[PDB]
Amino acid sequence: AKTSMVAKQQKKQKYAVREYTRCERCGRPHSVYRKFKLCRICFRELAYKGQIPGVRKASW
Amino acid sequence: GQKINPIGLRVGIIRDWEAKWYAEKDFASLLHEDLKIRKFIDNELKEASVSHVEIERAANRINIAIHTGKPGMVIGKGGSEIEKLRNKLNALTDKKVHINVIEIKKVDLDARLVAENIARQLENRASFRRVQKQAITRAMKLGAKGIKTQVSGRLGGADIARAEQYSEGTVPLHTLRADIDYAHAEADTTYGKLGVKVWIYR
Amino acid sequence: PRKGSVPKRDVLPDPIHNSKLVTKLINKIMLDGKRGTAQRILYSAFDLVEQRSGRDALEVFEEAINNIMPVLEVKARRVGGSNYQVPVEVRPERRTTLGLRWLVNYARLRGEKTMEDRLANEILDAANNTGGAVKKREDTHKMAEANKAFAHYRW
Amino acid sequence: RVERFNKKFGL
Amino acid sequence: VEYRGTGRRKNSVARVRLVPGEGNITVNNRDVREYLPFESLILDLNQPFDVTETKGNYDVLVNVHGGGFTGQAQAIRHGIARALLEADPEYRGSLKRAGLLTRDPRMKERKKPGLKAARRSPQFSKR
Amino acid sequence: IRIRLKAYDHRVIDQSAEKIVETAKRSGADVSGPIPLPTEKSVYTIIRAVHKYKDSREQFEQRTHKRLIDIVNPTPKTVDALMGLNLPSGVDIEIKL
Amino acid sequence: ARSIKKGPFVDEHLMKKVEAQEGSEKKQVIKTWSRRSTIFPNFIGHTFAVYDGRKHVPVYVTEDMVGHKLGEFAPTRTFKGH
RNA sequence: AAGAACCUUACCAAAUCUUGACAUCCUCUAGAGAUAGAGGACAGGUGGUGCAUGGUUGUCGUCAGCUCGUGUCGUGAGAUGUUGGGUUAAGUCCCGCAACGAGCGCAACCCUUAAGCUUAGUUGCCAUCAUGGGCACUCUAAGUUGACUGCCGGUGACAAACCGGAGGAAGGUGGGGAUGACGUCAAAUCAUCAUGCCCCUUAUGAUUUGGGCUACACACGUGCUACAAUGGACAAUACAAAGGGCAGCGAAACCGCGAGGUCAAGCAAAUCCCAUAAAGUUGUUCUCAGUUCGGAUUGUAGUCUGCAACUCGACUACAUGAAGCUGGAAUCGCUAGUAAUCGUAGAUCAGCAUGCUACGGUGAAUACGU
Ligand SMILES: [Zn+2]
Repeated sequence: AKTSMVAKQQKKQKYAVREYTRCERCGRPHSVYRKFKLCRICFRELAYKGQIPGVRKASW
Repeated sequence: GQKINPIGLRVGIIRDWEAKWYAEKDFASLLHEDLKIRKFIDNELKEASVSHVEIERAANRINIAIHTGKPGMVIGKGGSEIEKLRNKLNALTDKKVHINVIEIKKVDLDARLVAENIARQLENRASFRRVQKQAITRAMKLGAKGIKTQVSGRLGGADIARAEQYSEGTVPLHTLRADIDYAHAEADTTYGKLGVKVWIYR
Repeated sequence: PRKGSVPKRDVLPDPIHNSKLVTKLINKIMLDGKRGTAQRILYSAFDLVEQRSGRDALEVFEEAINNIMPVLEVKARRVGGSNYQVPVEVRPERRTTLGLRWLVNYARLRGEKTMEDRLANEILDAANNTGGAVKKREDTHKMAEANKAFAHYRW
Repeated sequence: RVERFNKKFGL
Repeated sequence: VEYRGTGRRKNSVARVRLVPGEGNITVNNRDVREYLPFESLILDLNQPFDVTETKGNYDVLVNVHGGGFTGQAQAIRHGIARALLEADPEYRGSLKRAGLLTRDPRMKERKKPGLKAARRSPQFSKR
Repeated sequence: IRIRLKAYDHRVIDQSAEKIVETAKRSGADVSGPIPLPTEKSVYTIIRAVHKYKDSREQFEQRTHKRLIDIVNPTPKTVDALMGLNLPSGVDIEIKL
Repeated sequence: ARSIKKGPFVDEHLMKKVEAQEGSEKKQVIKTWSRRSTIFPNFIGHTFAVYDGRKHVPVYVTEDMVGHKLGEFAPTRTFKGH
């Protein structure tokens, strides 16, 4: 589990098919954006406080 | 999961982000740069009364504004410790300019400072009905149009967890143009985690 | 619905024959949302029939929707051990909805090839009180006769 | 089989 | 001596240019009966011309953009009629009784989440 | 002479643009009024639930507004205001000379 | 599969220990994991011990195997019937 | 789960490790490979209990509710207010009344849509002219107009409201969104995260190769493809929007029956590229047969990405030609530009979608009533 698997992902692995993203706040593999490096929990938990520039909700 | 985080209904509408800067590329570096430092004022100034931090960029240098409801403590006589943080952050891989201390006076009308004169009075084992009934009680005298409060969990040991909310005045959550504050906190104790949520209207 | 009532939607005439009984027959012919391939079938069966019979195209079609106009019909209630089918009289604008789908779904039930002429052999047989569509204002017209007894259970 | 292999490649 | 008018319908925008002349309608370098594929649309986009009773007096000269054949054959008819209350604005009593100066606001609807469409729910089984 | 304006909010992209175009109208030179260009909306729907509930989602977004400004007569003293850095910390200007 | 312009793929050590007894007396079974390498004509006569996950199961390479992979001939799943 | 060949990976077997794979303080050579030979204070756990928590979340349900102060009534529990005559989408409003007021909801303030008007004219637009030149037309987006039962008839004197009418682009909370009260279910989550209590600590921790989640007598939930003539096939020919794009979109040319290959302009993009929209329309044709329908299942020979498509990826060529003729008992969605069909586009992503979140073209049928 975590704190063993994240310190083997900040480590350049052999073949570059092998860079899975894995979020850089909490460590979660699992649903992770590239423009943010922030999974679906943390985008909503940070874009609510207001510390992610230019983001609001959408009501179109 | 019933209702909606009054900062979240109200950014864009009448609120403004605490990161006012622009990037297309380098957004994944320029964002996690800030979390990297914002979580360093959240253990460096843990024992002072800060309630916001902004992070404003221009031409490869930053401009921070800590809001520090208790200044004097944060600065030091003759600015002797407002710079001691400045040489502490420049090891965040740049020169990190312009720390700027603004002071809040009515210090009980802030959902972040109020929330924690409650949350730190429960880890010293006060009653949970007078820690809150005395901040609905300080904050209408100062002028609020309505305050509301709530603690939640294993209240006083009791092996079953409840939520105990006191309230006062008008706190119209659904109206959009009205500006309402809020902040969680959480006390940690011999029993687990408490949930202090404060909501101030004025 | 409970709150009241509403309008319908009022369609403007055909380019050619200058009735709204041939725009409301394409909407019975159209399907899946394709008014292209429904206006072959409806102008190629006024002139696939106009040959067969030497009067106008629109008086042998409009007598082909007035043998089919059911004048009575059955609606239902319950009793508590039976459920009786009452016979009610039909409004003057519902006889025009049913005649125009008792004529277009009694055409996919026909053994011709291309539905230019199923619709063409069904507007010329139905013009002589016969066949498919125009027994069905006769299926539907004994049931309002057999049930002539239960009329007092009406609304 | 053996011949097919060499033919496809070059061996 | 040409009149002017824009009419919209459903994401089509068509600019129409009434002139003095005889019955004929050109749209985007083409004769509209090459433009429009049904005889259903070329009957009512000259609906304005039979409400005011000036059946043949104008050559039309349209410019179109957006949409498909209905919404362009129908943004037009809101040009023919919003370029003819501009010639004799006192025509305006009767071209508005046939309901011809409405823009017709009925556009295409958002898709909603957890529904398969605007208004189409997924299939419900309870057990 | 071709310059570009960007920002996530429009409040400081006209407070900036039509603030300093008459920093060019100060001296002898006239500039095209700011031309708005097509702005973009990005949108990201995520799951509200920390666990098993699709069908309850939440949407957010982030825009970027764009603005055009071009002047028609540069002097030796109409680009020496190039470093008039007074734009309010969010905007991002594009100069290509 | 692989291509015309790429070759066959053999795992770089399944050849060296096979072209190391090029001219030798006998054939002892070769201890492998590389189920993924193709079979050349060179192997014809060998009996490799491939890996099906828990045991090295042996098969002897013949001349109708000469376009296949090493692990098409070693089951991974076990299923006797229901 | 918004991307399982390795990794992910939390399970399996072998090969291995002991202050540790992460904090803190003191080029050759054996090998499947990690790895080797050269040149202690302590970490840690995706272990346990969601019936010990905090945070977040569904649900009834956008349903019209859920109460409080102070007064009165009652021996008390409690009541009143909140009922009643009316009306409203609405405890929404009037009137009455031992209540008089107030809070949370309701509506409105927020977006995006449907008409305009000033400011502005590149990349957009092309009227008046032979793309030079223009800001008209329309587009882009800031400001600001606009919709309130204002007005006007007549049923109501409970008094609100209700039906109709005329200026209007739109008329009666315009259309759609965000917005989810008090509580209910000891609902879901200790596995994204944090954590009280209890466990393990030469392992229940750590590193590799390979296997597994892709297993198949079977029963269920969501979809997709069709059973053709309103169709197949193969030719000419039009008309959208909404979005993505740097060690990434990738044109024109050439080569290939085809997936695609080699060269390579331009574009950090209203300019350039992805990008043909497919339905549609004009035609030749086939003529009711498990068929030229339908495209499963296989053998073959290939193309791409990747250390590698063997277990176990998408595509294309040729051959193969499966059940299927419109569905038993019962069951589901949808009240308008919606249902139905038709195509495009995004996030995950080396590679892989019939799934999810979006987008526009064509576009019906019915609602008597209760
Ligand atoms: Zn996370």
